[PDB]
Amino acid sequence: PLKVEKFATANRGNGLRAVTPLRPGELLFRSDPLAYTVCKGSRGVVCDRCLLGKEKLMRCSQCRVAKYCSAKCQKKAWPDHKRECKCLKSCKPRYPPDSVRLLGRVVFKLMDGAPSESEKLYSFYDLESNINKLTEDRKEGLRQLVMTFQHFMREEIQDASQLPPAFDLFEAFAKVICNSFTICNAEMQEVGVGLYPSISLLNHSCDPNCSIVFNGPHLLLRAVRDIEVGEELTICYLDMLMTSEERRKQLRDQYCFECDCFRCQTQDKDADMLTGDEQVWKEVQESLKKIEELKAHWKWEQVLAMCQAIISSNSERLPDINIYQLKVLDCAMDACINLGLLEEALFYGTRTMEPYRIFFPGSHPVRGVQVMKVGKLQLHQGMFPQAMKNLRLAFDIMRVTHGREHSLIEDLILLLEECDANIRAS
Ligand SMILES: O=C(Nc1ccccc1)OC[C@H](CN1CCCCC1)OC(=O)Nc1ccccc1
Ligand SMILES: C[S@@+](CC[C@H](N)C(=O)[O-])C[C@H]1O[C@@H](n2cnc3c(N)ncnc32)[C@H](O)[C@@H]1O
Ligand SMILES: [Zn+2]
Ligand SMILES: [Zn+2]
Ligand SMILES: [Zn+2]
Repeated sequence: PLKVEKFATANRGNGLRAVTPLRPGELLFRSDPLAYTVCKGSRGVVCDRCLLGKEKLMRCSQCRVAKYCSAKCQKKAWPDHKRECKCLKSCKPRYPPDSVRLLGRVVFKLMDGAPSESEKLYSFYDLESNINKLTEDRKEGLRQLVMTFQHFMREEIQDASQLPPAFDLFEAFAKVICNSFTICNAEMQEVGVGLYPSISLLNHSCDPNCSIVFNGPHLLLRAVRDIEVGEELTICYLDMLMTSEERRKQLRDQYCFECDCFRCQTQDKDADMLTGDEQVWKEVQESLKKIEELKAHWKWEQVLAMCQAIISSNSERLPDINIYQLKVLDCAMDACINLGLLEEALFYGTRTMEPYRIFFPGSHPVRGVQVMKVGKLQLHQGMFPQAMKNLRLAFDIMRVTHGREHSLIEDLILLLEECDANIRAS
């Protein structure tokens, strides 16, 4: 018996609503992807199957593009990699955009695979394409993706008989644009992209009542507020550290809608997000383009050097609640963690704590993980009472956002048991 059901909304297409009253932390749906792939920057850094980094990955001998953490993942990935391997090999120096590799896997799954549990509530066939709202600029880009797909896939797909019935590649890429999910690892680093068609029933809110979290490629959907029978379920499609004008642009460009929520009507939090000298934060926003590019490719030493030049600039500095300053602090913390610079990581991480409390209200998995990183940093440096407070705070958030079905709770319970034994050892 499901706790959620598809319905037709008044003005935003299909959606999902509660069948029964829901409480914070309640598991609503869980799903493997219909199709997924590793992202550009993480290719060769994380396992194509389980999306975990190992220090040394094994490559597929035939294409030498797919890489794996273990014989177990390489062998289990083979049915879903079989046909793309052909194409990646044939096009050896060329690597396709992520969306093209993704759609390749969609087609092979729908052609060769049994009906997917991911499509239980709503199928790839059903997905919104927004084709009557696409701008001419967007259509041109989709036509290029179609031609890229035809080129990449030519070893395996030559005619329409190798696509699902009446499959239209232009429409399929239109669906991919507004229905792709960014898969994050346990540390909330972007590592993959996937389609989860039942989860695509959820409409957007800038102040949502549900949240998704990833455990490898597996997706958990949880309530993060009380929800009444019949109430629409929403998730936030967007990074929380964005102004209403930034959200407007992305929701128009990627999802073809105008957001009517209270936060957009009132520019909620915009003023605080943009405090400090605007010439300084325009420069930092510009620099973040390279910093985030370096981060997506796991280039931690280069990330840290660019962030230090901002955080400890000789020139004017920004308040930590400024969102571009805050993003730099977060990138610097993660770089220090992965570089083993744990004292410097704690300094940057502690500074993000109050801004994260403000900008991630209620129960948000990004804040839960950030607090857990800070508590873990405090535990490794012997600050047991403060670590214990932050690890317990992380648990209060992540019991709602992650839940017992997510492996990171088990890891957090271990830090709580450990840190607690130390306080009681006095
Ligand atoms: O601890 C976690 N994850 C994790 C941690 C917190 C929240 C959410 C997730 O996994 C192990 C992974 C191993 N990592 C070591 C660096 C090189 C790459 C592999 O990173 C870490 O030790 N982190 C870490 C260490 C100290 C303080 C805070 C975080
Ligand atoms: C992931 S799908 C959500 C389900 C979609 N309504 C459907 O019928 O399949 C994303 C699309 O839903 C619509 N949508 C999502 N949130 C919306 C919102 N808050 N207001 C208006 N339309 C929204 C837009 O068409 C968007 O491109
Ligand atoms: Zn693996
Ligand atoms: Zn291969
Ligand atoms: Zn909004």
